[PDB]
Amino acid sequence: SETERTLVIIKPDAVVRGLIGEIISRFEKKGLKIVGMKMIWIDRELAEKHYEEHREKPFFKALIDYITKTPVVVMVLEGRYAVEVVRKMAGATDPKDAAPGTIRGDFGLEVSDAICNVIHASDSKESAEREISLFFKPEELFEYPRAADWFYKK
Amino acid sequence: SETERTLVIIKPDAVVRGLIGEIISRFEKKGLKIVGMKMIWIDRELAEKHYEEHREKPFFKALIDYITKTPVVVMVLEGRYAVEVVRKMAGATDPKDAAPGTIRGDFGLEVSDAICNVIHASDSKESAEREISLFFKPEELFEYPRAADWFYKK
Amino acid sequence: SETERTLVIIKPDAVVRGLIGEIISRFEKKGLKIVGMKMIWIDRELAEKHYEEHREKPFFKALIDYITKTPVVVMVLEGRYAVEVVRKMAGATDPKDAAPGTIRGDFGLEVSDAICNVIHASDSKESAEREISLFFKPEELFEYPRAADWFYKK
Amino acid sequence: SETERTLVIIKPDAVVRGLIGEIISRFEKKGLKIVGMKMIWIDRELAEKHYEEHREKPFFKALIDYITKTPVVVMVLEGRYAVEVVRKMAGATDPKDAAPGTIRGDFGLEVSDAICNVIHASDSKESAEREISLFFKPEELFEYPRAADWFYKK
Amino acid sequence: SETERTLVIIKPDAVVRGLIGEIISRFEKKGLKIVGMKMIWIDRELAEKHYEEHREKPFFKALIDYITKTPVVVMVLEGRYAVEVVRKMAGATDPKDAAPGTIRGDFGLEVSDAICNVIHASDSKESAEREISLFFKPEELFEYPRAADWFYKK
Amino acid sequence: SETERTLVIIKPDAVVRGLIGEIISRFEKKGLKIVGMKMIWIDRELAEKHYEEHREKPFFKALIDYITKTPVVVMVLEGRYAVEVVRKMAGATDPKDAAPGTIRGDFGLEVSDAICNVIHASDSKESAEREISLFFKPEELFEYPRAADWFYKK
Ligand SMILES: Nc1ncnc2c1ncn2[C@@H]1O[C@H](COP(=O)(O)O)[C@@H](O)[C@H]1O
Ligand SMILES: Nc1ncnc2c1ncn2[C@@H]1O[C@H](COP(=O)(O)O)[C@@H](O)[C@H]1O
Ligand SMILES: Nc1ncnc2c1ncn2[C@@H]1O[C@H](COP(=O)(O)O)[C@@H](O)[C@H]1O
Ligand SMILES: Nc1ncnc2c1ncn2[C@@H]1O[C@H](COP(=O)(O)O)[C@@H](O)[C@H]1O
Ligand SMILES: Nc1ncnc2c1ncn2[C@@H]1O[C@H](COP(=O)(O)O)[C@@H](O)[C@H]1O
Ligand SMILES: Nc1ncnc2c1ncn2[C@@H]1O[C@H](COP(=O)(O)O)[C@@H](O)[C@H]1O
Ligand SMILES: [Cl-]
Ligand SMILES: [Cl-]
Ligand SMILES: [Cl-]
Ligand SMILES: [Cl-]
Ligand SMILES: [Cl-]
Ligand SMILES: [Cl-]
Repeated sequence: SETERTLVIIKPDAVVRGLIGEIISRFEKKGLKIVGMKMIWIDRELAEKHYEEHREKPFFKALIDYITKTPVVVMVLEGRYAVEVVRKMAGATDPKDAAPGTIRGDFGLEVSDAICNVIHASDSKESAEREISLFFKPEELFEYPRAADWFYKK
Repeated sequence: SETERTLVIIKPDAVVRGLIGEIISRFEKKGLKIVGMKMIWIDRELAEKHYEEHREKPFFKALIDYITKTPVVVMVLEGRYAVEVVRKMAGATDPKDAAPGTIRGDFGLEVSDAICNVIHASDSKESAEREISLFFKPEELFEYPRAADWFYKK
Repeated sequence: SETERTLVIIKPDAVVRGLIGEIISRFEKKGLKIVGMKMIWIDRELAEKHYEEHREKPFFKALIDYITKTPVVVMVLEGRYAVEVVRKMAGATDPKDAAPGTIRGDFGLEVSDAICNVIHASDSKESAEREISLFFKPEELFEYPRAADWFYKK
Repeated sequence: SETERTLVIIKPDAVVRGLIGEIISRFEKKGLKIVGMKMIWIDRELAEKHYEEHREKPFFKALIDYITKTPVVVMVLEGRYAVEVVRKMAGATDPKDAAPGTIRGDFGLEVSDAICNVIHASDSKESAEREISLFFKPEELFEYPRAADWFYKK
Repeated sequence: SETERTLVIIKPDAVVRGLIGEIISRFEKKGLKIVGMKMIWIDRELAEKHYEEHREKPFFKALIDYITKTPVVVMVLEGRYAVEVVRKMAGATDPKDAAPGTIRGDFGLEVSDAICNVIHASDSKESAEREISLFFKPEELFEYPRAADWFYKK
Repeated sequence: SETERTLVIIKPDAVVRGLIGEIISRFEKKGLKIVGMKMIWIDRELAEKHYEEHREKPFFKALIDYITKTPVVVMVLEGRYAVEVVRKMAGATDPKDAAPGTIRGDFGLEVSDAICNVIHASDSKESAEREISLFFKPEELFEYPRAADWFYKK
């Protein structure tokens, strides 16, 4: 199947700036389905598991400080090629390089000790599966119809 | 303190229509703070507890069918006189009577066996406290700063 | 049935100002269905038939000049109590008196010899039936499903 | 002259999802002029004439089923280099590959047996002339001033 | 003439929250013309002159502290019955009482020692003339055409 | 420091079309800070100083006629790598070539004797310093906190 699930984290900078709704709307308007979502305040150990691949990189600690600064909204988006699509929608890692039209391109720019970039998006299907399991239990993910689902029945 | 918390449920009709983000944005833009939020699928037992006061009213069964139709997003909003303010933003119970500019006035109209009206908003501080405790555990509610909080320091 | 059809004319001032899309979106977002629509350039004869009830009123000539100034978009909206709902969304006849949130309240203000007010909305089911028949042939009106129609199945 | 006319079809997926207004607004905001527009329900024979160049391609029938699934809105846009400009605004054929900011990039993703992609846009001046004639009679196209036309007088 | 000019001050809370553009857009969309505008940082002397009528009221000191907290944007709007129209668009003095759809109703809520309410709007033609002369020199106010001005030629 | 200041001119075509607010909002939403702004009607000599680098180019006079056609809004934006960022946000010089998502890509297209392109953005730090000094005195530029500034403290 082409339908995939990916993890998105609306980071502290977006939450603090009141951009939760605007970000979610971009995904809904694209046709992506929110199958799981919740506001949580990530603890350092959970944050380090999420970013375990960067544990030896210079920006690691600053990244942990940043992602755990305030509560965030973690959500699982489902849809055709969702992983690559959401990555495209997010834009370049550093918002200053992100193209206008992308989430980081339109909303991000300023940085702290960390490169604040509005949201996190799984980089691959493998990472998505791992990340989703880190933040969500199966009972927190749902299968339900969005309004236009019937239109695409093959 | 004038600051209070109220419960909002983004109902199945809003979730199915992809209006989660637009609704959240209206609250964020107003200055209200999201201190708790999660997508859940309410079962009949939980639904009947939430609407226990209407247990004997005619529209009860249809109301339970409606609120449990698909997952919903339950969220807690915090702010100055949040309870009455959110009710004002919501608009008339039946969307056809809701004024343009309100959530129900701009997004609602069509009904099923139930009067589908986009969101639920606690009708009082007493109801808010009861409803918040019904859907959220204390650890799921947070105290953190929104960008402009410092501006209002009294 | 509570479902009805009403006629809306996006007037010359709205067409010239590039507000066709924004007006249509307000109706779509409300849940109303566009069952007919076309851009036409009304001539004096057709205009006088549409406004036949004002044939003797003072503002008649200026009203005809206004509605025939440039092409307009005539459209038929279908929905629960569509006639009164659309009138409510339109706002006060003179835009200066229209409430913020309404179409006239948000988009209208300036006037010519005529009280330019962005759109026309049938004032009753009787007027709607007459107006729809004046601008549309039966084959130009359609019955089809909007995405969320299934949700409201009674 | 650099002024051209191109044909746009707001496809069934966009109509069903209630995106007619949002799409039209993008063209109006760009400065393009709507010189013709109407909601019609395309018949199979007309659809096959429109897509005659793909009659021998594997996806042909699915394309006909898709474009005739529900009514659509056909419109003619006029403006400087309108053909190439509207094509750029539409984005990649498959919405998953379309850049954020484009119509397909922001609104499309899910597919049926056909690659549902929100709108159709003439691919060349030659195709535009042919397509416009297929859906519109000369009496349905208009020459009138948009608000800012005077500003660009050379 | 029904045309008049009124003074609007986009207050510190709106500037700090990044709402300058959204506020200006509401006036532009209504059809009002910006004939003067500038970002300035009001000192106590200028602030007290502007609010001279409240010199003896209880909230005076806090009001001066508020309006001089950060730079503001002062602007002059011109249009049909602009004074009362802008007051209508602004909404109730205390944002919690302001109706959804109005500027204060959609953007304001939280308060400091002062009733932060997003913008200031002249309360009468007499006040407008005084306020405009206080903040602007004649050479900073312009007479020019907005795109659709020609449409309203009487 | 990475923080820079750049000059933006909302050109006559944007002012006439009522796009001042929408343009400003894009900068505010990106996180850029407006440290100076005012509506002025540029005189030919000032315009020629601003565009002194093009004095010998064929389109020079038409450019002067265009930039001095009606009042404009000049503003100084401050932020991380502001010069290159604002240039990216503006898009290609000729709006027809500008990517959807950029200011010129979304709002520009039509041209007069001059290539009307909505806004001007300094092309380099050197040009920015020179251009800012041409339109602003030091007393017209301010240092103040935007809501989220504290979040990025390093
Ligand atoms: N230099 C950096 N500073 C702060 N965070 C970073 C930096 N580089 C990468 N990150 C974080 O790691 C994520 C993935 O980066 P990458 O795997 O290189 O695409 C980025 O989206 C940020 O969340
Ligand atoms: N008359 C009614 N008919 C159907 N549903 C209703 C009615 N009144 C209230 N409800 C439902 O119960 C909710 C709360 O009503 P209330 O107790 O008046 O605040 C409404 O938002 C609807 O979801
Ligand atoms: N007093 C008036 N002055 C000028 N035009 C009017 C007036 N009343 C109504 N109209 C025009 O006639 C339309 C329908 O009016 P009504 O019959 O009151 O629904 C209004 O939307 C205007 O286009
Ligand atoms: N694989 C496909 N499935 C469904 N429709 C397609 C497909 N390929 C092309 N189309 C349709 O044909 C149009 C033109 O495609 P093309 O000429 O290759 O740019 C597309 O915009 C669709 O409307
Ligand atoms: N009761 C009040 N408490 C605090 N501030 C007020 C009050 N009334 C008015 N103000 C401030 O003075 C401004 C003008 O008030 P007004 O004279 O009623 O038009 C209001 O917009 C507030 O900025
Ligand atoms: N052909 C042209 N016609 C009108 N204005 C132009 C033209 N070329 C350049 N300009 C103006 O000069 C600015 C800078 O152009 P450039 O330095 O080539 O990037 C453009 O953004 C316009 O403001
Ligand atoms: Cl990018
Ligand atoms: Cl209401
Ligand atoms: Cl009204
Ligand atoms: Cl693309
Ligand atoms: Cl109000
Ligand atoms: Cl570009």
